[PDB]
Amino acid sequence: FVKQHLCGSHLVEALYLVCGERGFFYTPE
Amino acid sequence: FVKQHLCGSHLVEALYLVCGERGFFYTPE
Amino acid sequence: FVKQHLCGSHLVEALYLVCGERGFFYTPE
Amino acid sequence: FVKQHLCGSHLVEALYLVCGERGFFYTPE
Amino acid sequence: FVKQHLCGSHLVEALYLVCGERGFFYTPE
Amino acid sequence: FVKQHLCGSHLVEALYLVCGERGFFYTPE
Amino acid sequence: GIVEQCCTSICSLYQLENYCN
Amino acid sequence: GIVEQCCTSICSLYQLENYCN
Amino acid sequence: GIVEQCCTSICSLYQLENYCN
Amino acid sequence: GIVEQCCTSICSLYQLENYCN
Amino acid sequence: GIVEQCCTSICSLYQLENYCN
Amino acid sequence: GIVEQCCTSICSLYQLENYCN
Ligand SMILES: [Zn+2]
Ligand SMILES: [Zn+2]
Repeated sequence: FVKQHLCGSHLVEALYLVCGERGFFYTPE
Repeated sequence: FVKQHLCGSHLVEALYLVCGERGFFYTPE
Repeated sequence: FVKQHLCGSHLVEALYLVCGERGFFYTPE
Repeated sequence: FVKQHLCGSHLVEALYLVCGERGFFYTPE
Repeated sequence: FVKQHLCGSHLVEALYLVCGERGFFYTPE
Repeated sequence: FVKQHLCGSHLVEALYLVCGERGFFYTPE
Repeated sequence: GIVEQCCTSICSLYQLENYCN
Repeated sequence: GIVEQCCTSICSLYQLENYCN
Repeated sequence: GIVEQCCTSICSLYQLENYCN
Repeated sequence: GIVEQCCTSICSLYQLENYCN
Repeated sequence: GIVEQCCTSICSLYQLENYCN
Repeated sequence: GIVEQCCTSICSLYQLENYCN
């Protein structure tokens, strides 16, 4: 796939596309 | 704050708006 | 809630989450 | 320009694309 | 309509609003 | 990668995430 | 109103301009 | 869970705070 | 106003409530 | 086509790659 | 092309019509 | 971590799989 440059809400949308209703964790450090 | 139906991508976008740098967990069903 | 840094369309999405089908005004100066 | 069903978040995103710095009012129902 | 400043995914959302289920081509150079 | 229903705006956003600078074609129905 | 015109019915970006300031 | 509370039922941004770290 | 504030500074969701119909 | 494969049916990001240039 | 124009400059919705199928 | 990486550098969709439940 292309590599990603994802900031802010755009990374949460990408995690929804990768994980969907499996669920995921959004975990800034 | 209005109560509304928030689902799928729009629900995790809402979690990003309310939690931000705190992070969140999206663990449906 | 976390404070917000919202530019462009991201603030209209946040106003939809806060107001929903109550409606809202998007009013740049 | 295609005619399509635009609802909820997607309808106010469309209002942002067409009105931008003019602003808009979203006053449903 | 207002002129547009659209980067990344925001231009694909604008092409969906202009073309919808007609379909479109997203064609970076 | 989860399999999920991707439709309309969300489907072309997904095409943008996977194809990016390659471009894509969205030619439904 | 705007929901009947653009959500339950269909509209294009021209009818949207009606709700610009 | 969160789908029943906010998607099939309705919730506001206050109930969302329940799923913040 | 709020549109400028939230983009050049920070704003709160409690401020956006003021723009509801 | 892509609607039957990914919207009415389900698909993952691998089938999406089929519609990349 | 249009992808670059709209991001480094400005573009119009009338230009994007050219990319419809 | 991943949130910072994807915004200041680049990240891959294979890395995001690690954050699924
Ligand atoms: Zn949607
Ligand atoms: Zn953005």
